[PDB]
Amino acid sequence: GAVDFAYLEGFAAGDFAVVDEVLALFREQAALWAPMLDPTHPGWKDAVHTVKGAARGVGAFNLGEVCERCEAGQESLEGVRTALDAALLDIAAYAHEQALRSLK
Repeated sequence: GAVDFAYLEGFAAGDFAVVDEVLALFREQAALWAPMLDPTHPGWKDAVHTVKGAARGVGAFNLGEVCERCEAGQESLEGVRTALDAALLDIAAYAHEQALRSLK
């Protein structure tokens, strides 16, 4: 589990409309900033900072840590990218599960 969905559900006070909103916002931020996670893109540092906060906002605590370590020179941008992949994997799957639940 990359994402602590209990954290996000608490942020939402258990309301799935708010969970759905926040997940969609995170995916939007990821789409904006992830292309900058490349040492040859001058956005990279701002991207790591922004991802770090978005991550901690939604319960992707491991991603947040990886970003903090990258800022400390202890992790690569590749490590941030693969942590971001795991958080997106989780988030997309949670959204899918909600849809499946509504169906069955």
